[PDB]
Amino acid sequence: KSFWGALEDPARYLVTFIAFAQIAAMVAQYFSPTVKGAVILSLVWFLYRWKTNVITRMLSADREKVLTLDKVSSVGLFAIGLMASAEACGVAVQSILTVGGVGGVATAFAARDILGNVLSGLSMQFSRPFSMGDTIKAGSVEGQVIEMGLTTTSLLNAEKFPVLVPNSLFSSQVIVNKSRAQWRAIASKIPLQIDDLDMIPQISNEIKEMLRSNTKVFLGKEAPHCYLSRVEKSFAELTIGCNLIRMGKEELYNTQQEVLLEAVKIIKKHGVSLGTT
Amino acid sequence: KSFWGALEDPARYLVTFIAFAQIAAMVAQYFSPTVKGAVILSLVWFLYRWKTNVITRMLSADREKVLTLDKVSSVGLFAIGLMASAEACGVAVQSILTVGGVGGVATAFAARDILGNVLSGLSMQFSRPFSMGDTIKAGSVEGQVIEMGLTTTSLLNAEKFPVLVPNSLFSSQVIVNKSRAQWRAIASKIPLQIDDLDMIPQISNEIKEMLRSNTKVFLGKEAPHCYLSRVEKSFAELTIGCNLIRMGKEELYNTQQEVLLEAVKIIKKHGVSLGTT
Amino acid sequence: KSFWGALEDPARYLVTFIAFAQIAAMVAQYFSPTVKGAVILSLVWFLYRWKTNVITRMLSADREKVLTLDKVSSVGLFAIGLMASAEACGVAVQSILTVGGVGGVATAFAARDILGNVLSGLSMQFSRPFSMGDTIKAGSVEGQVIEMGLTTTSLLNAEKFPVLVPNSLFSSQVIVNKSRAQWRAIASKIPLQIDDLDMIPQISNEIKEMLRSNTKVFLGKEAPHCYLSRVEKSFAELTIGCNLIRMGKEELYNTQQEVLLEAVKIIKKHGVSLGTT
Amino acid sequence: KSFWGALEDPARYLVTFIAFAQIAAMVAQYFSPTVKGAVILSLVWFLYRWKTNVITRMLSADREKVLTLDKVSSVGLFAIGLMASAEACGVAVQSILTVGGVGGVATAFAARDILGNVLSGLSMQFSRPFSMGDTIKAGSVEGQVIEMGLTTTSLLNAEKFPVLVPNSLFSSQVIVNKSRAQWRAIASKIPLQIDDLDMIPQISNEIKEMLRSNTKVFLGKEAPHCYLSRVEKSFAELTIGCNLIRMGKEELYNTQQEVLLEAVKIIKKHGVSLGTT
Amino acid sequence: KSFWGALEDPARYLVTFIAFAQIAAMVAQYFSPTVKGAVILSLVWFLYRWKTNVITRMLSADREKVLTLDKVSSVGLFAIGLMASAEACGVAVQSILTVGGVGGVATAFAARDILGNVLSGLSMQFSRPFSMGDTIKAGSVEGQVIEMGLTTTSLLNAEKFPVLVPNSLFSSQVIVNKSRAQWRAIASKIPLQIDDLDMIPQISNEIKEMLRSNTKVFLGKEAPHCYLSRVEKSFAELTIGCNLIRMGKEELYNTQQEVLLEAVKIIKKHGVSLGTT
Amino acid sequence: KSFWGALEDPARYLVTFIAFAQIAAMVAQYFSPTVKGAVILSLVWFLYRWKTNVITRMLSADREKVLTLDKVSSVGLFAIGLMASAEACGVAVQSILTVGGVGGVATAFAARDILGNVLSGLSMQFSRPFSMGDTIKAGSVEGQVIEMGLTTTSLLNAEKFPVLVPNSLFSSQVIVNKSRAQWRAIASKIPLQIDDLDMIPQISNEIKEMLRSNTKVFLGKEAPHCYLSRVEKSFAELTIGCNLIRMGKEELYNTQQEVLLEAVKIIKKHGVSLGTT
Amino acid sequence: KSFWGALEDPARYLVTFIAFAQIAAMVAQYFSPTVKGAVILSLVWFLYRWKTNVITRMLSADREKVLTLDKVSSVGLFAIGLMASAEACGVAVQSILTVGGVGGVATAFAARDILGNVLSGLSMQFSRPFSMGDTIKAGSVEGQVIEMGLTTTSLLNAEKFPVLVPNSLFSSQVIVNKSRAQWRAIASKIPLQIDDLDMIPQISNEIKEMLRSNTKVFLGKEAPHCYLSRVEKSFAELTIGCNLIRMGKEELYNTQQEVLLEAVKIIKKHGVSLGTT
Repeated sequence: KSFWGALEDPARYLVTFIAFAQIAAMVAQYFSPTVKGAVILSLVWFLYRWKTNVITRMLSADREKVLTLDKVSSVGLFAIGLMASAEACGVAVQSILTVGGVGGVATAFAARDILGNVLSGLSMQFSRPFSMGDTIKAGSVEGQVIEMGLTTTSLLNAEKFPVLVPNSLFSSQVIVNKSRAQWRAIASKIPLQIDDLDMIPQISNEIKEMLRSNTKVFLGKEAPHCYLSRVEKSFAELTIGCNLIRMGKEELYNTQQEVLLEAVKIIKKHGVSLGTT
Repeated sequence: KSFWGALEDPARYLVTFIAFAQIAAMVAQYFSPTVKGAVILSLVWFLYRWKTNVITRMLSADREKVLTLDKVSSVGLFAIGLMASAEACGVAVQSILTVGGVGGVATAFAARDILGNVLSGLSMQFSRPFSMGDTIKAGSVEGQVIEMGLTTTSLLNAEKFPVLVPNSLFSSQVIVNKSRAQWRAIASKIPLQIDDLDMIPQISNEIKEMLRSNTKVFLGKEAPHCYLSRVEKSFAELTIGCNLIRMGKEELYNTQQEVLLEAVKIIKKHGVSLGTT
Repeated sequence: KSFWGALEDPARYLVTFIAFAQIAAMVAQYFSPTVKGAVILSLVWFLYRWKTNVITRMLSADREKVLTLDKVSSVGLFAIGLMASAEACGVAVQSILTVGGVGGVATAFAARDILGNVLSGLSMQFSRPFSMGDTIKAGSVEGQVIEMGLTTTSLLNAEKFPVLVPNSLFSSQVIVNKSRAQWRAIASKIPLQIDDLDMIPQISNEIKEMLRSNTKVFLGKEAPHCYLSRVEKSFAELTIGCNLIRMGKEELYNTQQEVLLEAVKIIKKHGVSLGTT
Repeated sequence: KSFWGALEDPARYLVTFIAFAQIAAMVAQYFSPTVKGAVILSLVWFLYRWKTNVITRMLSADREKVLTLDKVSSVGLFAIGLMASAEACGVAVQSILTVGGVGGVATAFAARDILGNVLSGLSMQFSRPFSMGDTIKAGSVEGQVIEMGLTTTSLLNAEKFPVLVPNSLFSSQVIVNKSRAQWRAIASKIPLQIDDLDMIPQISNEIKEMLRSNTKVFLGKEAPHCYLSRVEKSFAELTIGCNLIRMGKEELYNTQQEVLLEAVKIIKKHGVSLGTT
Repeated sequence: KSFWGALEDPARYLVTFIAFAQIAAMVAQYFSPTVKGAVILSLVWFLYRWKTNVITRMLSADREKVLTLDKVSSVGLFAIGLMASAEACGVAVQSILTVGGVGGVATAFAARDILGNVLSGLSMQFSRPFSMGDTIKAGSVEGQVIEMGLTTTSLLNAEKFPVLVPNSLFSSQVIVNKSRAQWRAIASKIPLQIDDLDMIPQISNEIKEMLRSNTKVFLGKEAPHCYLSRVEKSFAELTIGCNLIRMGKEELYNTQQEVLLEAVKIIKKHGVSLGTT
Repeated sequence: KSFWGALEDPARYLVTFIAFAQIAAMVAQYFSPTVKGAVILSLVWFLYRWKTNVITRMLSADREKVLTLDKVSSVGLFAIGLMASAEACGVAVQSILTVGGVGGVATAFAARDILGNVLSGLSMQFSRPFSMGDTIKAGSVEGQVIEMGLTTTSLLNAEKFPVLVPNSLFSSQVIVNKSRAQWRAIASKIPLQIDDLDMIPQISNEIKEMLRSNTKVFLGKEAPHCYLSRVEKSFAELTIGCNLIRMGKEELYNTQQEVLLEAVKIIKKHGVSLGTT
Repeated sequence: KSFWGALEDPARYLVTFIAFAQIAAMVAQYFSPTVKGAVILSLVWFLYRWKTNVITRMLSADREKVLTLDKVSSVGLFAIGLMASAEACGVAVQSILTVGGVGGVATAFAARDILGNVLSGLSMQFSRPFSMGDTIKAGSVEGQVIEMGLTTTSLLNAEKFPVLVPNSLFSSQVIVNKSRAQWRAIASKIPLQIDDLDMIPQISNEIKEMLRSNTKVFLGKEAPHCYLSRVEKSFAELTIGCNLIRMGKEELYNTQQEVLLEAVKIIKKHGVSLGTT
């Protein structure tokens, strides 16, 4: 019915048997082998009893999980029970133990991925690299964290599909956390159709001025830049860039578009025109 | 005929032999080695009997599977039977045990893929990453789940061919579940042939308005966007995007086409024309 | 001459020697070491006899295979015979056993590919992923199965060359079976030179109608689609697709060509013309 | 309450039990097995006591970390306690020890990544390859170091997102330290539309002169170069380059732009014009 | 001088020593250790004698191979001789045996490639994937087999250079045998400049007729095909293909050219012209 | 204070204890276990003393390195001290030894990279592949050697940044030494716009003559070449090349430019003009 | 001074000590442990003496190599000496042996590359794949062999830089030997601007005739070919090829240029002109 009975039946059987053997030998002397064999067989029987009542108990309340557990647990204890009494009796100890050992690391290397996922899940619960809702990018996958488990994490990628990442990928690869950034950084390239480069400096400086007198820019770490990155026949390329304050994602788009339009306005104000890549 | 006879013949032979040896020694004292050898040889014979009857029993009802099982099982017990009585007799114990051990992990590393498939099949029956009929994408393969087994899953890919994926690929790679998405997300790029960028803001805003007053859009998480992503000589590129409600797959196509046509309509309404990439 | 003599010579020699030793000790007491050494050396001699007669017997009936087997078997039993009597005599047991053990897993890791091929061949005879004549695609190779063995499969690829695939590639990679498909799926893209997109809907719908009133289409799972996938200056791209009934391979080509011609006919009927990618 | 009680309860119980057993045997002789079993069980109980009070003590002051530690520590000592008394009692020693050993290296190979991160963190604290604030580039990631830990380093990449690099990537890959450079090096390519190559030498030499009479160049290691790298129909390509003094990052941009403009000025002074790639 | 003397000197020394020790102990009792030490040292000396005589014998007839063999064999027996008498004497048995064991698998993993080549050479002599003169393609290499060895195969590639392929590449990769094909297969694509697609069917059918009334085609498995694979503005693409009978390599070229010219003739007969990709 | 005291305190304690035990047993006989336990515990205490004195001594003179060493050394000896007295006392020997062994190779495989770096550093100090100042190229990295250590080498790459290469990359990859070359080799391709190929031979020969009558060419190994590599409509491509004497890096550029200009001069002298790729 | 003294001091000390102990026990009986400890410590001292004398002897004649050897040898014998007397004394045998064993395979896997290089160097001295001066191509590297060692080979690549290839790359990759070819093979493609393909056969045949009546062609294996590989609007592509006799490298260039010019001559003789790819 419970653990109490599952113990008190084998315990009483074992005490009965050893008390029998004691007065079977006192009034040919293999008390130790028989007693050890009885102890081994009795608790093999006891955990069989305990296993059955446990997986009968939660079947008395996620169902195929329970018999998957039942069958896996039955195989496991069949294995150990066979090993243990083969060792208690003394018949073919090293042979059966060698078979069991090679089966064990067969299973132990075949299960390196499940174990990797579990151990990496624990390591992640220690050093939290992200939390629920953060937009992360792990190697090839990218999205919003929607579920954190022990063997897998669940993301929502750019097409708004739920992705399932095994947790052993967060220990061998870098993780980008797009939700902990304190300032953003934009950079673009504008092509110019220009032959009188004598006004590339002026334009450049003016654009930088525009980027410094613009709200939503961050002048704390790096200054806005706009330099000539390559030149060609009636062609030039300006590389613009700056840092922006911590903003949302529609405001980032609006700021990018606004900076681009103001830069093109400054460019066309000096009589220059855009080029063609 | 059954397990009963397959046990009662070797058991009676063994009891006969040990009872013979007892009065062969009472009225030179190697009772233990001979008794252990008899026990080992008798149950080697007993499982041979049990194996033969079991694979004769289901041959008396998927046939080449049965003798594949028969031959594999015969090799396995030949191996263990040889190890066990070489150990019971005492002749060349460590030599034969070392040979058997190196053969065992030869086989145990050669079989890492079959074991990986089986263990990953079990791990998947615990943490269900998909179910029958879901459209998944695992690494390089993509399709509808049509069969779930213990060592392989079966998909139906985009050309409507049945693919057979070994289950050890669902533990080391990410799984995209295209059937559990609750809202979709579309994004496109429209090129414009425009020289007066002074009307890029207006157009943009109007398009966003259109995307918000459109049924089948989802205004719960992110707002529709339409920003200028790059500019060029009489050329510009608008990046449009939005989220859509949970819809089928022909309605997704219809909505994409409709959004694209309405956007081009708004663009041409402002006197702008499409560009050429 | 046979197994009978190959056993009855060493067996009689061994019985003679042990009977000699018994009355050599009865009328200095190392009966066990000498008897075990005699047993080990006698059956080493017996399997040497058995090996020679077996590979002389099938040489008395695929010939270089036989002496390859002869030499490999001679090396193997030289190894085990050396290990076993070094252990029976008692001279340098652990040294020679360690040498033999490191040689054994040297050989056991060097032979991981042959063992992988054999074990995967067996695993495939259990879970049949294809049969003789099927057109499969395994990773990088594609063709018709023309031979199925235990360590290799033989295909006939697209240039009609016989390919030889090691069977360990069918356990780590996905297998596409192009001969078990129950319906096909075609998809194409048509470019249009169009400036009045006001007739992209009509055209689209008409094409879909054509794809539904066409025999050899399969309306069981997905409906035919034809949507606008991208637009450009006097340019548009229609993505067409449908499912087809289970048909041959020349009928698939004919149906593709027919669908394409009918679609272009519908397109040109509305005054539109094809574009240029 | 503390370590003192957690030791003095099991120590007094053990001393009581051994003193009982001594006069239980003096006035059947298995003093050693029972005493060793008592010692093993007593300190198993003692560290259980010590573990509970330690993880109750820092729960009496970063909380889910504490019970993660509690559960992991409970599993670990359950394992060792089971192994140790199975060995003290003598029941199924080698079987349980083999099970524990295969579980141990299952866990020891599954945890190769966490251990790699920790050991590489230590190795890095010995041979410091960078310090806080340096701009490094490790394999595929690049940014400013913002945090140095034992299992992970934290960078700030080019988009100003915090990246989390596992420390086992700094032992197998090269590390570029962009903050310890003592002089910079710029190089560019200018295309020329020229048919009279008789003035390619002159131009070249003049440009080099310009690069040597420019402040912010470093004439310590290599001389400025400007050579003809390939020629074509009315086309040529000059490859320019030089070293610059240790400067900031906006001054590097300004110097690049200035050198490029001066070079194009020299080129157009000789009646040559820029070409088109 | 020979094996006879190389045995009869150590054998007589050993018999002399054991006969001395017997009457040294009969008229302090460590007969077994000294006798085992003498046996070990004597045959260590005997194989040293045998090794020297053998590699002096074939030096008395490919010379640097002989002393490479001499030095390697001297190192090997120095190793085993040291292990064996350290074990015979009894001084530091487990220490020296552990050193020797870690050296052994250091060497046994360092030599995985040579062993792989040898074992794969044997596996190939069993399942012959090609023979001398066949034109094979193994992974990245392609050519005519000009030599088959035990650790390497020799090919003659397309530039007519001798390539040396390690035999461990024929067990992990697919092998294409271009000399066992029984029929060939050609396929080409012809672009058409056509606006009246109403004659794409006719042309197609006519071409197929041509491919069936052509000798050197194989109508046993698949029928000749010619279908429209994609269409464009005044552009179309016909995909032609057929099977050819088993022919040489200049006849294959001639047949390809002939089929192509006849197809273009049929195309231009219907007033169509070739297009431009 | 020093090693002398750190030894003479535990040595005197141990001698005192063994002298006590001797007359505690002479006037119950477990002299060996207690004496071995005392010896083990005493030198565990002695190296603890020695370790503390050593890492206190160099803290009395690169500081965080010292306590990193202190903590690592404390963990290591805690481990060995626990193993050694668990083995001396006799309580749970095999259990604790198995735990320690699986921890040991966990650490021994986790530290394969640090050990690889150290061993490869030693191997490099034996077979010197480069020296300080040489310009090497190892796999993906290239630059001037500026520091050679035991676990890492330091380079200065093309952008003049200090790179840090782990020394285990110089044992698995090829190393190009650009500072030990004794002659250089240049090669270029010139396109020609030519329709009368009847003067391709002449031009070619003339160019080769020019390359042989040029100082700074090396006529020791290979002769200068200039051949027609491919032809096209009013287009041809000459492939030129030669060897140059051992020269600097600005002289190499000057020689390349000079050879190119002289070749174009010869080409235009024959009425030919350059083509357009 | 030499090996004689380095042996005769420890040998005389050991004989003195054992002779002392014999009459210390004859007139408490631990002769075996003390004698074995003395033997172990004495030869530990003897090889220390021998090591110092040897690396002092070649320091009395490539110097940093000598102390690198000295320190490595001192560490190694410190290790073995510690293991051996810990085993001779009997204090913490299995603990120290386990530590030494895990250190040993840590070192034995960390040194897999050096051992791979050495073993592959030996394997190459057996099966010589090239010799000094041959032009080989191993995987990604190509050049003339200028030095052959035991752990590395030295090449001279196409830029005439000395490359250093680890010898473990010649056992896992294919080796192309460009110096053992007995005939060469050239192949080119000529584009034609042709609309009347009725003269593609004639031209083709004529070209083949030219290739057969040309000296320096090899008509032993394959015949010269020239076939139409693809056609297009006023465009065609002829694929030409043949085998050439064994010639140098400037004669190969001359023959290529000559064949190309003669082919273009034949082409233009038939009124055809070259096309434009």
